[PDB]
Amino acid sequence: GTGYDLSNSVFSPDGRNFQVEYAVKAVENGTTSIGIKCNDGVVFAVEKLITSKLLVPQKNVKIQVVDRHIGCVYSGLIPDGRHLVNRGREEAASFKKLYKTPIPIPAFADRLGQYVQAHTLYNSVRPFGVSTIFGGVDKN
Amino acid sequence: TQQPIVTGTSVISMKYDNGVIIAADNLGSYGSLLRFNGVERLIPVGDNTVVGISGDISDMQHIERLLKDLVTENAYDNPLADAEEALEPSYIFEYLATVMYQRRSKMNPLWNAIIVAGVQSNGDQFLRYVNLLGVTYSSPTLATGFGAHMANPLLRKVVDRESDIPKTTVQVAEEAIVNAMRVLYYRDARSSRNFSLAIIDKNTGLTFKKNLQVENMKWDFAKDIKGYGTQKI
Ligand SMILES: *[C@@H]1[C@H]2C3=C(C)C(=O)C(O)=C2[C@@H]2O[C@H](CC[C@H](C)/C=C(\C)C[C@@H](C)C[C@H](C)[C@]1(O)O3)[C@H](C)[C@H](O)[C@H]2C
Repeated sequence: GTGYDLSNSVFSPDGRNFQVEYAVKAVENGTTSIGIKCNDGVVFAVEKLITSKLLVPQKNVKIQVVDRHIGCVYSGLIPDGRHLVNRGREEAASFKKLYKTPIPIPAFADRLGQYVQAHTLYNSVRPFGVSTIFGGVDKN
Repeated sequence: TQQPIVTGTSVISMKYDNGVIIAADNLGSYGSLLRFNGVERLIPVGDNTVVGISGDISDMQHIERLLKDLVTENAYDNPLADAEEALEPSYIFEYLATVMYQRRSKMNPLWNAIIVAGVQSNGDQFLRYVNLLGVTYSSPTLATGFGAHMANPLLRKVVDRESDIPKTTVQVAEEAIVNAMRVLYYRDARSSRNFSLAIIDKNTGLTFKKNLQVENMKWDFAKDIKGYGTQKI
């Protein structure tokens, strides 16, 4: 018997979390987005599909700022991405509140990392349907 | 329920034909100890707004960090942050005023008198006051603490009702403001010679002058004063 894939935090007998693997499928199905690191910064870019002439050009911005120095872009379920970014924004505010300095990008990466991991621990949540490219410049 | 510890004295301000001026000295007093000497109490927010703060300095610093956060937050998912959707002085004011009144309602005030000065996007001058009680008011001139008693009378000589605003220039407003800092330094035991001043002008933008000094101080007559009544030498 199987059904190891019906429920978020279940290990399959080869040790895999099928729900996460299916969340990847929603990502793969998304618009392409990318990031390139240059030698003093980073660049983010993304493909936005024009479903129709009716979309106002320039207006449905996909890339998001966190704090003042972090950019994130993502492919997959767009609302999931926003929710990730709302969390990132709380997470950087808190860090800045307590420590005065703006959040270092490695620190910030782990904050998103832990939160997204959290959503693979329980069957009462679903995993994120995005992959996020993100980064910026910090004290080093 | 608290008590101010490190404090800033008057913030004074007025409006002129094309904008607002606002000034505050650089001292953080600790009761009667003139403790700190490079304290900035004018907070620029965006290119159209200065927030002048008196009262408790710890609370000042807290308001300062709130204001940074407003700028961050307004920037988020906002392609028009540097254009039509910038922070207006009126928005920054309603925000502070809400905070001040909520904190008085919880019996735990931010111990300050604040003046928001700036220019609205349509060019209109903005000058409004809020304090630890959440009490708010506007006037062509506005001053806090000691300034209300000594600066207002002089600033009101220059701009006395609304119709004086179109008649009054930056040169004349700045003159009046600078003059008032001089008078406040003469008689306020919690004031400093050093001050910051800011002009927010609908054409020329925000001008922020640091490290000003009270000029042209009359002290000569002091040599002819002996005794307290009957003494001769
Ligand atoms: C001289 C002002 C003054 C105050 C607080 C005041 O009550 C008063 O009556 C005077 C008078 O000002 C006259 C000029 C008025 C004009 C609008 C102001 C000018 C040119 C410059 C300001 C910086 C002057 C202050 C408001 C003042 O220092 O405080 C005359 C000069 C009168 O001689 C004088 C009594």
